[PDB]
Formats: sequence, structure tokens, C-alpha cells
Amino acid sequence: SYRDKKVMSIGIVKELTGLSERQIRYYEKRSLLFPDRTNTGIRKYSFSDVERLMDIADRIEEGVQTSEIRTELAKKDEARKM
Amino acid sequence: SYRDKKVMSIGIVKELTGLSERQIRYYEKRSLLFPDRTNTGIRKYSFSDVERLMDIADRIEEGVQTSEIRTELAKKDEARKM
DNA sequence: CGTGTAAGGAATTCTGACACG
DNA sequence: CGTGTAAGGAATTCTGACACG
Repeated sequence: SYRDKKVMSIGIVKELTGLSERQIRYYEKRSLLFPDRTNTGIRKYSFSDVERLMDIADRIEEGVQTSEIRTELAKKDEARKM
Repeated sequence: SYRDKKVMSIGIVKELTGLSERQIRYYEKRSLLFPDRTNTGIRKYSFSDVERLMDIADRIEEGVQTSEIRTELAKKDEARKM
């Protein structure tokens, strides 16, 4: 159950994903991932979010807009619940 | 492999374990766990360290000195490698 | 449209110490 | 011996903006 527990701040994610804080916080602004937040506002990510970020980055490179990606991901969640 | 990846700063550990930063940093000073460190000195813990902390706290409550605990844990590592 | 940067501040962690015991 | 606290500073994150495009 460790995979989905939100426990690592943005700095760690930046390293694990090789992405800038600008990119990471933006994808979230595009509703591509929903990190948790501490009462003091610091964003908390889980290992699952770390991978989600790598998928987003992959599609971004392949010249894909967040919207398209946002849809792709949406389709993947309904099936997971099945 | 998420279980052992060092990714969460002391604040998160404090919450997950209900232990004070004083206790956590001390157990490490007693060589009861070895957190990673970022180049900027911030300590990094893994889910495995989180559990290790709960075992330490458990024995501490049962009136056990870190030394004894340190030994108990030592014995558990050799067997794991087997 | 995705992303880089400088800006000012708010919250986090770190270390060594004094304390009691 | 394990742990609480105040102290001063160093590093982290957050947000909104200007930029190009």
C-alpha cells in the first residue's frame, strides 16, 4: 500500500522524475494529478503520483497537450475500478 | 521496492509515527536506523525506516535501552540476508 | 501553451545546548 | 538516559508575475 501513500514533498519528486517544479506544479494545475497538502500548504506526493508524472512527461514529449493526456488518464481510472 | 526507498523528510515521519523529531533523530544517533541525506543535509526516510521506528518505540515503552534494541535489530538483519 | 526566472515571504529542518535525572 | 525547549541560521516550498510564443 506504500505505492499510493502521499509522503514526499516536491523536491524529492523533482529528483525522482527529473522534472522541474514548474512542470510538476503545472501538470497538477491541469488536473493531471492530485497531490495531498499539509496544513501548512506543502504538497505531498505518493510513489503512484511519481509514475503518473513520468507518463505525463512521456506524452508531453510526444507532442501531446495536457487536455489529451488528461483524457487518456481519465480513461485509465474507470478501468482500474473494474 | 517502494518500501525501502528513502523519500520522506522528518516531518512526514513525525506524523506517520507519532514520534517527536527529538526522539527520531536520537534513535538514529544511537544507530538504530540510518536515514539518507540530501546534499543540503535534510534527512530522508523510507517506509521501511518508518516501521523500524515503530519497533524501536515499542521496545522503548517496554523499558528497553537503545543498546538492547540496537542488538535486537542487529540480529534481525543477518537473518534477513539468509 | 508549456516552462523558465526573479521576488518576497512562510514553513521546515539542522545542530548544539541547557535541563532533569 | 531519553526527551523537551528555546536559538539562530540554512534550505524548501508556495504563489503570482513577466516572458516567448
